[PDB]
Amino acid sequence: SMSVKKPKRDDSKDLALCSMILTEMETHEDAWPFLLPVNLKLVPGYKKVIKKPMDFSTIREKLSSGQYPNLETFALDVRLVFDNCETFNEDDSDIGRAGHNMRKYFEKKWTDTFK
Repeated sequence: SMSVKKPKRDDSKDLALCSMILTEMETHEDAWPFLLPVNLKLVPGYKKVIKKPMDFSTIREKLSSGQYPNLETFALDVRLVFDNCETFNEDDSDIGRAGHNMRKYFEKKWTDTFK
């Protein structure tokens, strides 16, 4: 509360460490459904159904330009990418399985780097 603060967690490396995680996600062999924004002209149904599209290139640009206020807003966009994928793709599809694999990969890196 006013003039009463918990001890200061060092966040000075968070930007660099989120960048490194994002690099590892970008280079995973199952990243291909997620590298670029879904083409809303060529994929029927996407625009209406997926209210907040997100992809790794968009996260990379947001990260590089100071549009994440803290590491939690960064994790929320990564998770959005996989939540969108599960909303639109059957579990038993190449893209559906890709999304589950990447979400697992992310969550481990996130826990190991920050928890």
